[PDB]
Amino acid sequence: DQICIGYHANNSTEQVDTIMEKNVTVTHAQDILEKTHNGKLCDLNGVKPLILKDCSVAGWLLGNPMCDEFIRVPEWSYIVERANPSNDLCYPGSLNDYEELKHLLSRINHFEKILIIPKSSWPNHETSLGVSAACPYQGAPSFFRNVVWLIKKNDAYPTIKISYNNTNQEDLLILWGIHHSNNAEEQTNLYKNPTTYISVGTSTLNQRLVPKIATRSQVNGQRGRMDFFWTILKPDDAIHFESNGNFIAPEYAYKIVKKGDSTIMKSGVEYGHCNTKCQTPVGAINSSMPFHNIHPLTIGECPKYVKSNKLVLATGLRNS
Amino acid sequence: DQICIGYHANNSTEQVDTIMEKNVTVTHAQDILEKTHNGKLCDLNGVKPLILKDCSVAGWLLGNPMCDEFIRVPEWSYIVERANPSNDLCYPGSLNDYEELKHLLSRINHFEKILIIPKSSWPNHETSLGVSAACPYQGAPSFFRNVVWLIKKNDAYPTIKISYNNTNQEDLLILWGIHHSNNAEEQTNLYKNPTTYISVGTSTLNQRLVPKIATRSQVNGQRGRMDFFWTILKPDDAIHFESNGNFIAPEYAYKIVKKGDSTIMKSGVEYGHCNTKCQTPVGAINSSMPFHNIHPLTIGECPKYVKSNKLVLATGLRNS
Amino acid sequence: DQICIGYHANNSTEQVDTIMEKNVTVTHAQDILEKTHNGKLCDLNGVKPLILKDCSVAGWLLGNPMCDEFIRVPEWSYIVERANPSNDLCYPGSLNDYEELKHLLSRINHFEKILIIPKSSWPNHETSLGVSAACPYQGAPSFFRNVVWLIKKNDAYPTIKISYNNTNQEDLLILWGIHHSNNAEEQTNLYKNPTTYISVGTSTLNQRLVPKIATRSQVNGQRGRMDFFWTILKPDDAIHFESNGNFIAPEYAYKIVKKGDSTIMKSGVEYGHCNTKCQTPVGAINSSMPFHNIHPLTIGECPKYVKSNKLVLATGLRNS
Amino acid sequence: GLFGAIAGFIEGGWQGMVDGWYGYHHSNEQGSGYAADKESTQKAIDGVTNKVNSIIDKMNTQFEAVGREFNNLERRIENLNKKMEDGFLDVWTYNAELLVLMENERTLDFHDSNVKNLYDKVRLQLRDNAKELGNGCFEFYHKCDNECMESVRNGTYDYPQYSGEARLKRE
Amino acid sequence: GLFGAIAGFIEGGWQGMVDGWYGYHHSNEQGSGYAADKESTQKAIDGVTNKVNSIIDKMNTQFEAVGREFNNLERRIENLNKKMEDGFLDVWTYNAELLVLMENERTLDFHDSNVKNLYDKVRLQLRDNAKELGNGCFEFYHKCDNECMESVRNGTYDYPQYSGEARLKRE
Amino acid sequence: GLFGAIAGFIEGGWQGMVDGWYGYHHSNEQGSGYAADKESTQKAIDGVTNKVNSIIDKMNTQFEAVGREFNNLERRIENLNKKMEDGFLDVWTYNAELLVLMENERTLDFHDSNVKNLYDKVRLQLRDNAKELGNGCFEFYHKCDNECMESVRNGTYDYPQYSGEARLKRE
Ligand SMILES: *[C@@H]1O[C@H](CO)[C@@H](O[C@@H]2O[C@H](CO)[C@@H](O[C@@H]3O[C@H](CO)[C@@H](O)[C@H](O[C@H]4O[C@H](CO)[C@@H](O)[C@H](O)[C@@H]4O[C@@H]4O[C@H](CO)[C@@H](O[C@@H]5O[C@H](CO)[C@H](O)[C@H](O[C@]6(C(=O)O)C[C@H](O)[C@@H](NC(C)=O)[C@H]([C@H](O)[C@H](O)CO)O6)[C@H]5O)[C@H](O)[C@H]4NC(C)=O)[C@@H]3O)[C@H](O)[C@H]2NC(C)=O)[C@H](O)[C@H]1NC(C)=O
Ligand SMILES: *[C@@H]1O[C@H](CO)[C@@H](O[C@@H]2O[C@H](CO)[C@@H](O[C@@H]3O[C@H](CO)[C@@H](O)[C@H](O[C@H]4O[C@H](CO)[C@@H](O)[C@H](O)[C@@H]4O[C@@H]4O[C@H](CO)[C@@H](O[C@@H]5O[C@H](CO)[C@H](O)[C@H](O[C@]6(C(=O)O)C[C@H](O)[C@@H](NC(C)=O)[C@H]([C@H](O)[C@H](O)CO)O6)[C@H]5O)[C@H](O)[C@H]4NC(C)=O)[C@@H]3O)[C@H](O)[C@H]2NC(C)=O)[C@H](O)[C@H]1NC(C)=O
Ligand SMILES: *[C@@H]1O[C@H](CO)[C@@H](O[C@@H]2O[C@H](CO)[C@@H](O[C@@H]3O[C@H](CO)[C@@H](O)[C@H](O[C@H]4O[C@H](CO)[C@@H](O)[C@H](O)[C@@H]4O[C@@H]4O[C@H](CO)[C@@H](O[C@@H]5O[C@H](CO)[C@H](O)[C@H](O[C@]6(C(=O)O)C[C@H](O)[C@@H](NC(C)=O)[C@H]([C@H](O)[C@H](O)CO)O6)[C@H]5O)[C@H](O)[C@H]4NC(C)=O)[C@@H]3O)[C@H](O)[C@H]2NC(C)=O)[C@H](O)[C@H]1NC(C)=O
Ligand SMILES: *[C@@H]1O[C@H](CO)[C@@H](O)[C@H](O)[C@H]1NC(C)=O
Ligand SMILES: *[C@@H]1O[C@H](CO)[C@@H](O)[C@H](O)[C@H]1NC(C)=O
Ligand SMILES: *[C@@H]1O[C@H](CO)[C@@H](O)[C@H](O)[C@H]1NC(C)=O
Ligand SMILES: *[C@@H]1O[C@H](CO)[C@@H](O)[C@H](O)[C@H]1NC(C)=O
Ligand SMILES: *[C@@H]1O[C@H](CO)[C@@H](O)[C@H](O)[C@H]1NC(C)=O
Ligand SMILES: *[C@@H]1O[C@H](CO)[C@@H](O)[C@H](O)[C@H]1NC(C)=O
Ligand SMILES: *[C@@H]1O[C@H](CO)[C@@H](O)[C@H](O)[C@H]1NC(C)=O
Ligand SMILES: *[C@@H]1O[C@H](CO)[C@@H](O)[C@H](O)[C@H]1NC(C)=O
Ligand SMILES: *[C@@H]1O[C@H](CO)[C@@H](O)[C@H](O)[C@H]1NC(C)=O
Ligand SMILES: *[C@@H]1O[C@H](CO)[C@@H](O)[C@H](O)[C@H]1NC(C)=O
Ligand SMILES: *[C@@H]1O[C@H](CO)[C@@H](O)[C@H](O)[C@H]1NC(C)=O
Ligand SMILES: *[C@@H]1O[C@H](CO)[C@@H](O)[C@H](O)[C@H]1NC(C)=O
Repeated sequence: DQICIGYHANNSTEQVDTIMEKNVTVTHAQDILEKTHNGKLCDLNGVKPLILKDCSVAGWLLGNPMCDEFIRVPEWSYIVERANPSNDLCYPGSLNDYEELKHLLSRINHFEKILIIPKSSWPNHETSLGVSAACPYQGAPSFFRNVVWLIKKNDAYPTIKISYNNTNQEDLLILWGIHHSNNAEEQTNLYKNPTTYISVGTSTLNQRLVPKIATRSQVNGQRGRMDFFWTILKPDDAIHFESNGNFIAPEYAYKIVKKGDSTIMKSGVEYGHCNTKCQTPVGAINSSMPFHNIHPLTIGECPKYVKSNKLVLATGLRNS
Repeated sequence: DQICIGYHANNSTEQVDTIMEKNVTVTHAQDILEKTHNGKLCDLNGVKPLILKDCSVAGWLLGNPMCDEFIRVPEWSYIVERANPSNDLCYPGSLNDYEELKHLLSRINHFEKILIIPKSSWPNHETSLGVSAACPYQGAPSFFRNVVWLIKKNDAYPTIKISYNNTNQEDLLILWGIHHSNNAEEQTNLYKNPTTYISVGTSTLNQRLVPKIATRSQVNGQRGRMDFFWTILKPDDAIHFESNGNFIAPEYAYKIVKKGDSTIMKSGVEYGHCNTKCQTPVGAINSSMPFHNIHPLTIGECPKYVKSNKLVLATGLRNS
Repeated sequence: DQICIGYHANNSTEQVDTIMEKNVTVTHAQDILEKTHNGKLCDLNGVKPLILKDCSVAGWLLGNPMCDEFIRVPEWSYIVERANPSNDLCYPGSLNDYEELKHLLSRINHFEKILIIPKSSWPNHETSLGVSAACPYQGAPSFFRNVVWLIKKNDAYPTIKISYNNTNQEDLLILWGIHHSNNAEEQTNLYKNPTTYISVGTSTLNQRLVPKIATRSQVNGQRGRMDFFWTILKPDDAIHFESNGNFIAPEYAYKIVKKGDSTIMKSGVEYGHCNTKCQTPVGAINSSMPFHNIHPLTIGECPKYVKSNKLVLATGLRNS
Repeated sequence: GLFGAIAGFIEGGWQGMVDGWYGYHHSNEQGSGYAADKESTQKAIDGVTNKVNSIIDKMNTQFEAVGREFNNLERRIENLNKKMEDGFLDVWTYNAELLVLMENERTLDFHDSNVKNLYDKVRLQLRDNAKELGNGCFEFYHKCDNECMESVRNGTYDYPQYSGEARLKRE
Repeated sequence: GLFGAIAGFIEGGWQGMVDGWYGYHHSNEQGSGYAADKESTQKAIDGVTNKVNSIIDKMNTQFEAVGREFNNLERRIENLNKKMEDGFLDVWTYNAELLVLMENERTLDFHDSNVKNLYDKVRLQLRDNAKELGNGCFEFYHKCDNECMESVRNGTYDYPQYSGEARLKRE
Repeated sequence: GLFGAIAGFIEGGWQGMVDGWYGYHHSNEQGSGYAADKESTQKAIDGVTNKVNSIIDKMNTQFEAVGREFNNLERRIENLNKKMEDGFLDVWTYNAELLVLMENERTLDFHDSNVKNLYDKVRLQLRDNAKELGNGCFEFYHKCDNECMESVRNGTYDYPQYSGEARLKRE
């Protein structure tokens, strides 16, 4: 004939962290940290990502002969590439504002490649001979697909007067470049003009380029360099090209038809024919936990990243 | 014949937030968040702000013909301008280090405009004809007031040998520029020199400029461009100008007489003939609250900004 | 015949801070803030620091004639120099990417200076006459030790064809520069070439330089300028120099033999023949406290910096 | 609610008590009026005022949100600046919101503990001479004048004098 | 452990009580079975669920850790970006870890205070009619049916009826 | 002050008690000397040491304050770096100062709750055999040797043996 008071006790071994007492056993606890992932590249909201098979962003945009599976790409949710892609600027050189271009490409989900300047628009230059062995195809000298290396034709190189309306309703990404020779004889043997220039003029861009004919060291077997440049042409805006030589004329531009959100992700994981809301270079979080500790860089619906190995919130009473 | 214990209870409906119980009624509470403002531009410590009536910082400094109400300005507490000022570089072009100049101007409260180079110092050039329709005044060709567009006189353009002591005790802001032509005939028809240069030399500045004669697209009806440059001349330091053509010679400099703290604020609010300690692009905080949620950018004596819609600190007991 | 309960009480005057009650006396308290330092420069883990006696980083690397005690330096733990070193670029000019170079030097603990280009490799130029009074030694015209100012010899200046293998297993820091003349006569009187150039070519570097012959103001008695450039040559990588004039040819390079962690510290404190785990521009923390408030910039095993004048954690009960 | 006095133990606060925060419903044959404990309320007001003032004092030093201008080719640096701006505002908003939430517990617990403290203070002085009830009210075994009411308030209750009266009354 | 009920006062929880969190080991001649307080447990569950939900709600806005690319000549800016990345992750990790630590005290204190609260609630209703023991159990002076067990649970204990029985039994 | 034992309930600590933190002023015909509770003090010392060690452990990862150099034309980036430097130092200073303030309450509350806990532990064992007073001291109804003093300390008080003695003495 007596009443009594106590609390619920179970046989679980859940443990929580308290600043004054470690390793406290509780009856019920809620885990708020996610430490598991599928381990494979997985689709983002049902959209297949752009997976560069050992290829770089610049190589894909410039039309690397090896990276020819990206000639026509569908809409993508994010761009994923290896940390050190082997196929990247097969011809030695650099891409100006390459990091800025990658930042700009981080918010583009689709490109519609168009032939702004056809190969028939150069009747007085040579489109056929611009082939290198630093850019080989099926073991034959070849060169980047999306730009044209113009060579002197019939021992002449007339000045280029090329203009192009942006009659489209979307921004156009135009890629051109300049070739730096090695010596004076190479310059006259391939361009016929000792002193050349490249002037590009838009509403906001006023650029003039002069090749640097110097002596450098062999990169990919070539002591020559090619510096590439890019611009974003606004609708109803014209772009003008005037060149005396050393011109890598653009051939294909890119329409920015869809402009959402994305990331450029560095991971060597393989595709898994999957479907996830949040992606990770390590894997994919298939959970709705408050926190996770897989990787700081995460795209999609992603839980918060913390550097803690465990995070358990006590819910029940002490288990004793 | 009995004592009893209770607490104070009132009829108020003040509500506070507790992490384990929302919407808790308390007898007395203190609001620590400010959510109100006057909604008008208001003076900072009794100093009238510099309000640019649809004008930009660069247009004001270069002497935009339309922005002629800022020819002589008094001391200001901060600079306020519209997000997209229509009057900004009436002639197409750019101002080099424009963002850096705005950062430098954020800590200047007064300028004393002086005639460093009078119009009578060019007896062999043409100050009268440098007028454009991209910079019109009362519907007549005109040009920026603070700089001089020098044109060839008597079919000649002698080399400019101009030097200037900074005999003043304050730093001098000097604005000059270079004009980029369209074609070779325009260059010889207006400057008489095909190959021109602009060399500026100070204690810390060694600059050489060459115009880019290319083909661009019409901006404000002009396919030509003008790139402007600025420098801060230290006391007892001389500045030298050597130019063969395409020179937008400085005419008026700016003395940095008062150098305190200020901001460049983007707001379309109108002046209100007011007096406030802290300013906001949205309004002015007339309170001494611990926190506010009007706008992150705030000048003067300003409370802390938080992104919370409410912040109430419980003071009294629970109201029940 | 009665039991009773109380707590420990002592006679100490330790005081702690509570958000609802300041200045609370407690029986026992633990101080977690360090406010003391030795006040002298002190060795880091038994390694003597690199102390620049009123000399700059650029002056030390370029071989300032005054800063000749750093001709051969041992391994150092960190670099310490005055806030405004008097010996810094004795000849007026600038060092390109000087801030970037200092960041790179922040992770280098030892250099092995080597004679990459001996003075006997210039039989057709003049190594002897490149002496200035802006760089005096024992009151005699002199110039930077680690680079060579090349002057025309026998009224001639043949083009320089210099290449150098990096046969070593460590990165090589190469310092070169370009001299900007004052007028055309000075250029022909000292270099014999009116139009000169400097082209430097490596695997990753393609640079061309043209002197700016303008009129500037006297700095250290000289209206001429010298702009210096640096590069990091990778192992098995060659560097090429082609110059027609105005060339400050490199003479001594620097081997990056040890590459750890360090800082560049600005302090005017003197050496103390000491030994500390963590260093500070103000002094050295000889304690293992959780926190300190000496200086935010700290090298070695350093406690956390906070801007609080006191930090005491209560351990015992209230002293009353 | 941790100390369980203001919320659940006593049903509710007194609406007619307008002075101070903690009071005594002294009921006597002379008169049934309210009262207030100046000493307990003042230290409660002092603690609350110290808490809010110290909260403001430690919050005067936060990020100033300085605006900067970047051109079209500095989008990486602009995004670098933009994220810091938002990141510092996010943590400070989290700090301000969480501090209010936690201090709201402490303030209510402080108020909850105080009424429990004044509950215990009267009980420990009165001991067996008063019959403790389910509410915060104490039914005295012995009738006493307003002198005993203020003696309880002053903390100088005379126990031995009234101890005999309660013992004689109790059977 | 602050309120000293769950940890030290009562030796341990009941293993056979699977409903709710706080219960009553009602021992009677009719039967010695367990029970649970629905009202006390529900508000305890509501408070815990509100705490974790509000913790998640205030943690949805943190730093996104956006990656950026820098070239070889922008190491200062890259290190400038890298330290912000780590600095924001460090404070958010500190905020998340510390919040769990502090809320773990509050949750255990809330559970500790609740059992103390249910301890006091039964004691204040029962008063002298029940003999209080060293454990959380109350030994009734008067025997009563399961009606009194549920009356204590419901909070509507009839004191005057059983007060006379306890007084007569006590000597 | 939340639990109201160390500050207001008992007037002050004992100056002559130098061993441990919590003790017993055992007064007896054999001798009136001090004492200390090893078990209660050790867990109090263990908790305090765990608190400070864990505070240091979670504070080893903060911002390093790396210095960088910027030229005259990079004032925007320099100010961008300068504000992050100050912003991270401000939040970490706020985190360190606030953590000390909050943990100072918990440490004092932990000490306040412990004396209240040892207050209740002795009271629940002694029950009616001891007369509870306004201070923390318990006046025993029955005289007992130092065996009873240490029995209370050990937590193994023999109630039934001394229950009859107290009942006979009480009238
Ligand atoms: C510092 O350290 C380095 C090592 O790290 C040392 O380097 C060493 O230097 C010595 C010097 O003697 C070498 O010795 C060698 O010994 C071996 C064995 O006997 C020889 O095989 C070596 O032969 C090389 O030099 C010989 C000198 O007599 C030459 O006779 C020989 O020909 C060879 O030089 C190279 O020859 C090949 C032949 O195919 C050339 O290939 C073609 O040349 C063209 C003109 O330059 C083009 O470059 C062409 O490329 C194409 C392309 O891209 O595909 C063709 C295409 O049609 C073009 N496209 C268009 C549109 O026109 C493009 C286009 O022109 C360009 O892209 C424009 O930019 O070009 C190319 O296939 C090579 O070019 C030519 N060499 C060059 C680059 O000029 C040699 O006798 C050591 O072996 C060597 N060790 C190394 C390198 O590891 C230094 O010595 C060290 N310094 C010191 C001081 O010791
Ligand atoms: C791509 O897309 C675009 C559209 O987005 C298309 O553009 C289209 O191009 C076609 C081409 O035929 C146009 O067709 C037109 O049809 C209409 C209707 O018939 C005509 O009106 C058009 O006339 C234009 O071209 C005619 C060709 O025959 C010309 O005869 C005609 O004159 C006109 O050209 C312009 O003429 C005006 C006359 O006033 C010129 O004004 C003056 O010229 C001066 C020399 O250039 C100066 O520029 C002067 O400016 C001043 C100043 O600033 O005020 C004067 C001042 O005194 C000077 N200051 C000093 C100190 O000396 C300054 C100074 O010199 C400069 O500042 C230095 O920099 O200058 C100026 O007032 C114009 O200049 C001249 N045009 C230019 C810029 O050269 C034409 O027949 C379509 O209408 C057109 N559609 C558009 C534009 O939307 C492209 O075709 C598309 N591409 C393709 C492949 O399809
Ligand atoms: C604005 O404000 C400023 C003040 O802030 C004013 O400046 C003032 O200008 C007036 C103009 O009249 C000055 O008046 C002076 O009055 C006093 C008293 O009478 C005179 O002493 C002054 O004499 C100067 O000008 C005279 C004009 O007649 C000259 O006759 C006189 O010679 C002197 O000019 C200077 O002369 C010295 C003599 O030693 C020159 O020294 C040598 O010159 C060489 C060629 O330029 C080299 O520069 C050489 O340097 C070396 C080196 O570095 O050591 C030598 C070395 O061998 C070389 N190395 C190699 C490898 O070859 C290097 C190398 O060539 C270089 O490094 C390459 O870059 O060079 C050097 O020792 C001086 O050069 C020469 N002056 C120069 C720089 O050209 C004068 O009559 C006021 O005194 C003056 N006030 C001041 C300055 O505070 C302006 O007037 C104001 N503006 C206005 C409008 O008012
Ligand atoms: C699980 O709990 C039951 C009581 O509910 C207990 O008898 C059993 O031993 C527990 N299991 C383990 C493995 O301890
Ligand atoms: C808690 O348990 C884990 C694993 O069971 C162990 O690694 C850790 O050291 C324990 N913490 C203590 C004993 O403080
Ligand atoms: C995981 O993915 C599946 C389908 O891909 C989805 O139904 C589920 O909600 C996701 N989350 C968990 C925790 O399973
Ligand atoms: C205001 O408080 C009084 C008691 O002080 C109460 O009678 C009245 O109803 C309250 N007012 C309202 C609107 O509830
Ligand atoms: C608190 O009240 C506000 C407005 O009265 C309401 O919007 C909100 O949903 C309430 N919070 C609850 C019910 O948790
Ligand atoms: C508002 O401004 C007035 C005068 O402009 C000043 O007296 C007052 O203190 C300010 N603050 C408030 C809260 O009224
Ligand atoms: C130190 O403590 C003793 C008691 O332990 C006390 O008598 C003495 O007065 C104290 N010293 C001071 C300076 O108060
Ligand atoms: C605490 O004491 C210090 C020095 O003893 C004094 O400066 C400060 O004002 C005091 N704090 C108060 C009285 O709140
Ligand atoms: C200070 O330095 C000495 C030797 O340099 C070392 O033994 C000691 O541990 C250091 N720390 C303290 C607190 O003395
Ligand atoms: C007792 O209480 C009365 C309040 O009526 C006050 O005036 C008086 O000072 C108090 N006396 C003491 C000794 O506290
Ligand atoms: C009393 O408790 C019983 C539980 O058996 C419940 O069904 C009933 O509704 C309660 N009555 C009241 C008035 O709370
Ligand atoms: C009782 O207390 C004494 C202290 O004098 C101790 O030595 C002994 O071990 C304790 N016994 C038990 C059973 O705790």
